[PDB]
Amino acid sequence: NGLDLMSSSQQDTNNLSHQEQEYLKEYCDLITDLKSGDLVDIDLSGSLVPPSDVFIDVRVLKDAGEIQTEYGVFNLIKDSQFFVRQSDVERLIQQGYLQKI
Amino acid sequence: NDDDNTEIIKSFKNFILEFRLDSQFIYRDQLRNNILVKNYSLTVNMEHLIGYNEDIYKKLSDEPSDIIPLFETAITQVAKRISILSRAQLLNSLPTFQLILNSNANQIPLRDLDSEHVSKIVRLSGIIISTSVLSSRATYLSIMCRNCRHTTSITINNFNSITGNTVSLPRSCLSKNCGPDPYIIIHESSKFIDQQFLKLQ
Amino acid sequence: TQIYVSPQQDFSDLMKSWKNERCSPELLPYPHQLMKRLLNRISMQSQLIENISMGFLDMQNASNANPPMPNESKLPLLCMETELERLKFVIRSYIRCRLSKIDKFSLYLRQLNEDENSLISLTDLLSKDEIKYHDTHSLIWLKLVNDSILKYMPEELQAINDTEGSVNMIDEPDWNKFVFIHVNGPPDGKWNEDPLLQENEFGKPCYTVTIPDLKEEVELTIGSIYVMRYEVIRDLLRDDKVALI
Amino acid sequence: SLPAHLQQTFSPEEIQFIVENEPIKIFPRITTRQKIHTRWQLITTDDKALNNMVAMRSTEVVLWIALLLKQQSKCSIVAPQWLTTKELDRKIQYEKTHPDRFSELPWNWLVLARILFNKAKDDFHDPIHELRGKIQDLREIRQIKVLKGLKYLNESHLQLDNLSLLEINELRPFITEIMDKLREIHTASL
Amino acid sequence: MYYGISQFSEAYNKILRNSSSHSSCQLVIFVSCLNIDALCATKMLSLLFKKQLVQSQIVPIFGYSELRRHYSQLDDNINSLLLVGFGGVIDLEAFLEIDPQEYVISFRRDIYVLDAHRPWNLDNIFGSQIIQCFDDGTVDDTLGEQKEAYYKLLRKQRKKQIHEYEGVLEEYYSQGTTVVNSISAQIYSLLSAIGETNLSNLWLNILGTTSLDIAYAQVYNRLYPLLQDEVKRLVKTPDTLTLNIQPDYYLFLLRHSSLYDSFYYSNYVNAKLSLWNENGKKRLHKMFARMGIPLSTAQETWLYMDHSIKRELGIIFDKNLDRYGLQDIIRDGFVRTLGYRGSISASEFVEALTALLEVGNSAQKLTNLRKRWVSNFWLSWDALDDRKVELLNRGIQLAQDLQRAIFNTGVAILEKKLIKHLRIYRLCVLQDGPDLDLYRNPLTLLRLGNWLIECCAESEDKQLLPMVLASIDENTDTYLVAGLTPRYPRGLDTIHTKKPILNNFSMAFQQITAETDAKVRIDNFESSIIEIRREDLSPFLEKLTLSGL
Ligand SMILES: [Zn+2]
Repeated sequence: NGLDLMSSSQQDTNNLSHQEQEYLKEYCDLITDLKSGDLVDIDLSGSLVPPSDVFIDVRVLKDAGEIQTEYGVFNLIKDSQFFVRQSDVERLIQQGYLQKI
Repeated sequence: NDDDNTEIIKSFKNFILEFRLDSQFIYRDQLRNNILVKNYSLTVNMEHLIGYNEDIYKKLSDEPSDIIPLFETAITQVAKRISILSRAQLLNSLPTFQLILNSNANQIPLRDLDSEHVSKIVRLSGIIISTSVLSSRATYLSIMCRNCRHTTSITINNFNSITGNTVSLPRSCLSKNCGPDPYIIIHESSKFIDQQFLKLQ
Repeated sequence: TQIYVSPQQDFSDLMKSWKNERCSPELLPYPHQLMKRLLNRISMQSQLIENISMGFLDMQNASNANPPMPNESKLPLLCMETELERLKFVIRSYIRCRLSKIDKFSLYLRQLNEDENSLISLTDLLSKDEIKYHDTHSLIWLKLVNDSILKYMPEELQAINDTEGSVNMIDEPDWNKFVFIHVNGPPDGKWNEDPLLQENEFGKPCYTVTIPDLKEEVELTIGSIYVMRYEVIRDLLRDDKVALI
Repeated sequence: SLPAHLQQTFSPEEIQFIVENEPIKIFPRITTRQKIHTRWQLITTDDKALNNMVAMRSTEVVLWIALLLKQQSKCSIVAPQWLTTKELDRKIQYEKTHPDRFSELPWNWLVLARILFNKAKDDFHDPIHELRGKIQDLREIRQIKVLKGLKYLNESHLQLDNLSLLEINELRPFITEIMDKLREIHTASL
Repeated sequence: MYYGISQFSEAYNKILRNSSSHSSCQLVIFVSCLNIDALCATKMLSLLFKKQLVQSQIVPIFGYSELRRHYSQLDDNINSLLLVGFGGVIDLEAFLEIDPQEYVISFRRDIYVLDAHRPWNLDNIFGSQIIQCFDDGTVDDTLGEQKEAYYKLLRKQRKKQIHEYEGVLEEYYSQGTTVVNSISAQIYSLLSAIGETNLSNLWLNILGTTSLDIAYAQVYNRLYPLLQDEVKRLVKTPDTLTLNIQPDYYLFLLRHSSLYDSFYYSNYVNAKLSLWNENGKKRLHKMFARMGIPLSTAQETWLYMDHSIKRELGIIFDKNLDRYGLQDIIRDGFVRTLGYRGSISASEFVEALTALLEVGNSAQKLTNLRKRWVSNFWLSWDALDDRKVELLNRGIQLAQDLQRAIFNTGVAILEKKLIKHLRIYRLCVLQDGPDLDLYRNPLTLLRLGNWLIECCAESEDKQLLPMVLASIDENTDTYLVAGLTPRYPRGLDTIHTKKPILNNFSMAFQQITAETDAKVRIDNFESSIIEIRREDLSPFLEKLTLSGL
């Protein structure tokens, strides 16, 4: 998603030259810019697996508090199972907070 | 006499072609991959054999040496069926396929083998100490006579039930007034397999 | 396009264009009007679904009243949202593939654009955001490579667009790459009015293409899958005579 | 998208998607004929059939809508004419009697079969295992014919009149690269 | 009762009226971890709610503290809450400080408690409309007198009525904690009333009902005929799924271990013939010889063991077991077969599940233990489906190992004679020994205690005394103590089965903790299991000796 995700790939990014790091920052700038224009409705950094099913089982991987969604709220209790819509949790799954697709 | 052999071969072929777990026919895929890489062999797990049917396992348990060749020729029949086109009627360089078993029965130590285990399937473990060099064994012999001078072919299976188990040479000729056994072995145009001996301690 | 018979025709054209671009070894033109219609369609459909969902929600939360009947309520909007997700996936894949392609051939298309005799202009093949992407990315990469290495290079060979000496550094697309095709025939329902197709024994209308290197002639019939090099087939593809697979 | 050269061919998921994007016949369980209610009003499918359906009458809907209704109890998928023993028998006979031409079979071969076997296990008239075995036999026979035909690979072109989707997809890279190398050699020689 | 069995479906409908939504998880379920019936009921409910596409979430908990914390974590968006396997015998309102006026709107968020323990709170039933349960059919008949006093008690001569009401309430209380019905049985009754019965539901019902054979044989014998009739009401192609009533025996993994090891480890035969010393083994060998099975043959796997004697095993047992009096080992059970995969039985499957729950994979260590328990529970849950069998073979082998370890420790206990016979209740403490780290699990400790009480019952002693068992974990320096009730011999008539033996240990523990400031921690959903300190154990025990039981 063009955010470099230093909080959670490599941890230090020290194995890259300074010129490479500023190039990476510029590319992240372009990535953020591209989806801000005519294509605002479609996230270019979304998934690439074709949507095949609507309801899937989701099992928690890391603990957090509660997270709101549209018309509801999900509480990320540690090590529980959800029966939720596919098109809601792909962002979390890419973040690594959910498992067992 | 032939009807029992045909029934047994048909049953084994049905087991090979009909066994499936989930959505996979395991043994057919094994045969395909084996034929592709020129490993003419098949591996049977005994638990699958028991689960599919128990009577075939009983027959394999009773008389192993009499039964195994039927299975090892049913395998080659199925392989010819599912690897070569009939083209509405060639090389056919497919020998008899080797059958290899695996099981998980109770181990029996060497010193516990006695007269009650004769002609039975047993499982054991030891240590290997000495290995002999390779040797040749005939499976398809071209046989020629001297007086009548006709050609014949003898097919040899490598399994022995009795100590002899060998038809040395047919008595008399095939139809004049030849000798007892006027036959010779034509060394060219014959098929040979490899054999080795091992010692266990 | 000039007008739509139906949005489903638009969807079919979009899917065919995506398939053609995925396997093509050369950057194809940009179908502006199709996505011009499609983005408006998506926005209007999203507005409608949001409006109806908000209506259900606020009639439910203003008072307990009666919950919506489970039949004819959940499944229709479920279908709408899943179809919208599917279409968004398709468009995203198409756009990302085009972005990668323009990533690969950046210098070649830039050097082509400045050519005055070249009748093809960069404006048609690319969208405006793609143009800004290309130019900004090229400048960024040139700055990086100039700072890292070219600063130490002698005056003779500092340029990264040299086309002299031993090896040229412009990656032209491989026009000869073998591709899988399916002879769809003429888009007309008559499928017999083209001045190009001929006939053989038992009818079998066919097109005759020629390869200059092999000095041969190859026959292509309707309903047959072939494996043919891309160079001899550009015109049939751009005229929608044959569809790649 | 690149993601390790995924920009040159199709993944099996994309093939499954592009196959489920196809129309099929259905046998509905419920009725939603208009009061003479919510409009379906989709954007990539004629909603007229969806709006105008009545129970126990055949109608055509796209595949994934039928699958979704089959996940609920509002559906009854009607199998095509392929998925029966007496048609597969004549098909396998045709392959056996013609050792050079692939039998006539559509692009969606074996994919609709997999999907219907996975989901619509109960609506068939034939036992599932028989059909699965016959389909496996067809797969093996066509695989053998493909290996036989692949022996000769001209540098000019080739004709594969009756290959299905997955069979082309799996073989695309090897064939393409081999002919590319051969063409490069020939062109370099001149 | 609040919800009779004749109205369960109505409550189901209520859920659909309140929780069935599009983009809002409006139903959360709490499950009593470390219990089999709760797991079976949860699986049935998960399948049912996956059918109608009702979004949901499953939450495992271990102790009342976690219940309180997670309830505090809840949000008002949750219209309906489920609790299964606990929370019956305590007042949740006094527990979770529910304000009835806060939730009235109706009372908004409904909570469904579903448990089986019979000494369950009277106020929690008759005083609250926010809390609402599924009676098994107990209030309509048994509580026909207790509710009158509560209704009355919710001019100087009227004190007699107050005294009578107080006496009635006291008489109702001060009783042991028992279980008289299975959760899965009620769930399957609801399923049958609806019309969604199938083979998976029947299998889960059978598992739930047969998990109680060890401790509640009376309940098992009451519930068996319904299962038999239901399974009667409902060429070997590779898709066959057969459920059968085949004879089966009280044998530890008969169809996966050798017959010799099966007899050797079977708890009933152990109790009947004292196999922990030499005479037991001698009698076992005599039994095998008189049967006629060779000692080399009987030590082979059940698959490869001889077919003829496999067929004749029933007749062999019938003709031989009478002399040793073990004929109570033969019973009728259920067998499930899936094509060519093999055969399995309910007892073997539940033992595998129990072992998988036991083994898998100060305050901080306690939290780590309580979280690995939940992880093991979820692993056992995933093991249920038919697409996985590598999570069942492992369970079977671990069950073998755990039974071996339990037998090895029990023989040492009975050899050292650590069982001290006091005036009221027997006592034994595992001060030192091997493999003590395993017994930190309450279910493992209960298994050990079940074997011990079986052994004690199968003797010439004519005294039925409660048993107290303790362990030690040097890391925490605490004693884990569990109270066990006596059990009648299994081969006993039903006339001397008027009432099951109750359990007063929870009441005794709570009274002692209320009257003295011991350093205990009573947080297990099973109220008969507590944790105590090493220095605090002995005086505490003295108190328990001197207190009225
Ligand atoms: Zn002769």
